[PDB]
Amino acid sequence: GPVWRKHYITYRINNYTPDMNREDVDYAIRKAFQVWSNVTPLKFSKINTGMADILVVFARGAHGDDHAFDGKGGILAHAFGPGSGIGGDAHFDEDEFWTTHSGGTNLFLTAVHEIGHSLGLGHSSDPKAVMFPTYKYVDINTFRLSADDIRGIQSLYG
Ligand SMILES: COc1ccc(S(=O)(=O)N(CCO)CC(=O)NO)cc1
Ligand SMILES: [Ca+2]
Ligand SMILES: [Ca+2]
Ligand SMILES: [Ca+2]
Ligand SMILES: [Zn+2]
Ligand SMILES: [Zn+2]
Repeated sequence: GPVWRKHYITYRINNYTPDMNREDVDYAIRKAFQVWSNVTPLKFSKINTGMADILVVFARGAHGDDHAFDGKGGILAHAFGPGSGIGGDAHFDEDEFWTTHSGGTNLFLTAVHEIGHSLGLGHSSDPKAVMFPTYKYVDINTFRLSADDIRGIQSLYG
C-alpha cells in the first residue's frame, strides 16, 4: 500500500464544523497529527492556502467523492490513503455532533484513526488499537496508541 515518500507533510482545514469552537477544532486536529509524529520520522504543518497533502473536510451526505455519508450515526468519517489529489484527505460526517469530550463523537479520537488512514494504515482486528474500525470513547487526556498501532505505523515509516 502507498506511503508518503517525504518527511514534511502538510495539512489544511478546508472548513470548520459549527459543532465546536474553531480553536478546539484546530487543537484536536493538531494533537491527532502529533500522536503519529510521536512514533515516526514525520513532521506535520498546517497551511492556510493552497494544496495540502492532507485536506481535512467536514461534509454531509453526498459530497463529491463516490462515498456518501449516511446522516447521524453509522459512518463517522473516512480517509484516503497517500497519493496525489484526494489522496490523504480526511472527511468527517457533519451529521455527527463533534466534541472535545465524551459527548457526541470526539473529534480528536476519530481524527487519530482517520489520519492513520491518511498515512497508509488499514484497520486492525485488535479492539485495543485506535485503528480498530469501531468507535468507542476513551479518555482523550490519557489516550495511547496500542502496540498494534505502533507496529503498524513503524512497518510503514521509520
Ligand atoms: C476511532 O476512529 C473511528 C473512525 C471512524 C469510524 S467509523 O466511521 O464508524 N467507521 C467504522 C467502520 O464502519 C468507518 C471507518 O473506519 N472510517 O475510517 C470508527 C472509528
Ligand atoms: Ca454518519
Ligand atoms: Ca490530498
Ligand atoms: Ca455536526
Ligand atoms: Zn468523502
Ligand atoms: Zn477507518
